Amino acid sequence: GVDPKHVCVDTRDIPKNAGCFRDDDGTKEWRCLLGYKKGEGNTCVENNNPTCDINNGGCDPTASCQNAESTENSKKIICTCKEPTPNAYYEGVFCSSSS
Repeated sequence: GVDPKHVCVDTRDIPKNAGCFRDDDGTKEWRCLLGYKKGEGNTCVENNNPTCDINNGGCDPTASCQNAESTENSKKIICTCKEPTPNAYYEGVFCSSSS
Protein backbone atom coordinates (compact mmCIF):
# COMPACT_ATOMS: atom_id res chain seq x y z
CA GLY A 1 0.00 0.00 0.00
CA VAL A 2 1.49 3.26 1.23
CA ASP A 3 5.04 3.99 2.33
CA PRO A 4 5.67 3.67 6.12
CA LYS A 5 7.50 7.15 5.96
CA HIS A 6 4.62 8.32 8.21
CA VAL A 7 7.07 8.31 11.16
CA CYS A 8 6.00 9.03 14.72
CA VAL A 9 6.73 11.96 17.00
CA ASP A 10 4.18 12.48 19.76
CA THR A 11 1.92 9.45 20.06
CA ARG A 12 0.20 10.48 23.32
CA ASP A 13 -3.03 9.05 21.92
CA ILE A 14 -1.15 5.77 21.94
CA PRO A 15 -2.39 3.39 24.72
CA LYS A 16 -0.65 0.49 26.46
CA ASN A 17 0.28 -2.77 24.69
CA ALA A 18 -0.01 -0.52 21.67
CA GLY A 19 2.74 0.51 19.32
CA CYS A 20 3.23 4.12 18.30
CA PHE A 21 2.67 5.39 14.76
CA ARG A 22 1.86 8.56 12.83
CA ASP A 23 -0.03 8.62 9.55
CA ASP A 24 0.50 10.80 6.43
CA ASP A 25 -2.64 12.62 7.50
CA GLY A 26 -0.70 13.83 10.51
CA THR A 27 -2.87 11.82 12.82
CA LYS A 28 -0.89 9.76 15.30
CA GLU A 29 -2.07 6.20 15.24
CA TRP A 30 -1.81 3.20 17.44
CA ARG A 31 -2.35 -0.46 16.91
CA CYS A 32 -2.45 -3.47 19.06
CA LEU A 33 0.65 -5.58 19.13
CA LEU A 34 1.04 -8.90 17.35
CA GLY A 35 -1.82 -11.08 18.46
CA TYR A 36 -3.19 -8.29 20.64
CA LYS A 37 -6.60 -6.58 20.59
CA LYS A 38 -8.47 -3.62 22.08
CA GLY A 39 -9.58 -4.56 25.57
CA GLU A 40 -9.41 -1.74 28.10
CA GLY A 41 -11.08 0.97 26.05
CA ASN A 42 -9.04 2.65 23.36
CA THR A 43 -6.24 0.38 24.51
CA CYS A 44 -4.57 -2.90 23.63
CA VAL A 45 -4.25 -6.19 25.48
CA GLU A 46 -3.07 -9.72 24.80
CA ASN A 47 -5.61 -11.41 22.54
CA ASN A 48 -5.34 -15.13 23.21
CA ASN A 49 -6.86 -15.83 19.78
CA PRO A 50 -5.60 -13.51 17.03
CA THR A 51 -7.13 -13.56 13.59
CA CYS A 52 -5.91 -11.75 10.51
CA ASP A 53 -8.00 -9.12 8.65
CA ILE A 54 -9.20 -8.00 12.06
CA ASN A 55 -6.57 -5.70 13.51
CA ASN A 56 -4.57 -7.56 10.88
CA GLY A 57 -3.97 -9.98 13.77
CA GLY A 58 -2.18 -7.19 15.53
CA CYS A 59 -0.27 -6.28 12.40
CA ASP A 60 -0.15 -3.32 10.01
CA PRO A 61 -2.28 -3.18 6.81
CA THR A 62 0.96 -2.91 4.82
CA ALA A 63 2.48 -5.77 6.79
CA SER A 64 1.14 -8.99 5.22
CA CYS A 65 -0.47 -10.90 8.09
CA GLN A 66 -0.73 -14.62 8.71
CA ASN A 67 -3.43 -16.13 10.89
CA ALA A 68 -2.03 -18.80 13.16
CA GLU A 69 -2.31 -20.47 16.56
CA SER A 70 0.41 -20.89 19.19
CA THR A 71 0.97 -20.83 22.96
CA GLU A 72 1.86 -17.17 22.63
CA ASN A 73 -0.64 -14.80 21.06
CA SER A 74 2.29 -12.65 20.04
CA LYS A 75 3.96 -15.60 18.33
CA LYS A 76 0.96 -16.48 16.18
CA ILE A 77 0.33 -13.77 13.65
CA ILE A 78 3.09 -13.04 11.18
CA CYS A 79 3.51 -9.57 9.72
CA THR A 80 5.49 -8.81 6.58
CA CYS A 81 6.98 -5.47 5.62
CA LYS A 82 8.25 -5.20 2.05
CA GLU A 83 10.63 -3.16 -0.10
CA PRO A 84 7.96 -0.39 -0.63
CA THR A 85 7.78 -0.12 3.14
CA PRO A 86 10.33 2.11 4.97
CA ASN A 87 9.84 0.14 8.27
CA ALA A 88 7.87 -2.32 10.40
CA TYR A 89 7.16 -1.13 13.95
CA TYR A 90 6.76 -3.74 16.65
CA GLU A 91 7.76 -6.47 14.22
CA GLY A 92 5.21 -5.15 11.77
CA VAL A 93 2.31 -3.89 13.86
CA PHE A 94 3.02 -0.74 11.88
CA CYS A 95 5.36 0.52 9.29
CA SER A 96 7.32 3.75 9.86
CA SER A 97 9.99 5.78 8.05
CA SER A 98 12.59 3.14 8.94
CA SER A 99 14.23 2.62 12.33
